[PDB]
Amino acid sequence: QEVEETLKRIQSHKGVVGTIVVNNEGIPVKSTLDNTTTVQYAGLMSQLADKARSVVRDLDPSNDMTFLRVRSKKHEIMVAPDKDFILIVIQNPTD
Amino acid sequence: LSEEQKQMIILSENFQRFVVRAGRVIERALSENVDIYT
Repeated sequence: QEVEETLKRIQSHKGVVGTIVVNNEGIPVKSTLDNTTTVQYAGLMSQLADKARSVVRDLDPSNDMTFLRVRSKKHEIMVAPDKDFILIVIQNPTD
Repeated sequence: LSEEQKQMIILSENFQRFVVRAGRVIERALSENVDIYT
């Protein structure tokens, strides 16, 4: 399997551009992008996910963020952060 | 970090089941952003 057959099922969703998995540390695990780039996203997104999760935590300590997504003009990035790993996917909206 | 290690994780039950969680969570977002019926 379900892992390889799911990680790929995403990569081929209509409009998906890239997909990356990281860990708490911000270290890329598997990733469908050129590695020098895949570095960028991991670093930044991990930071973003921290701040956000932290923001969510300060608005309320009994709450934890489950899902975050920032939309640009060019595309949307989403990020599902889950304790030790976080899944980034860039998609190309339509909208 | 290292090579063989990425492997060990990829084949864990920590990750195998995390990828399926995030997976499902996302797969909704993914189809909101896009008309799959067109």
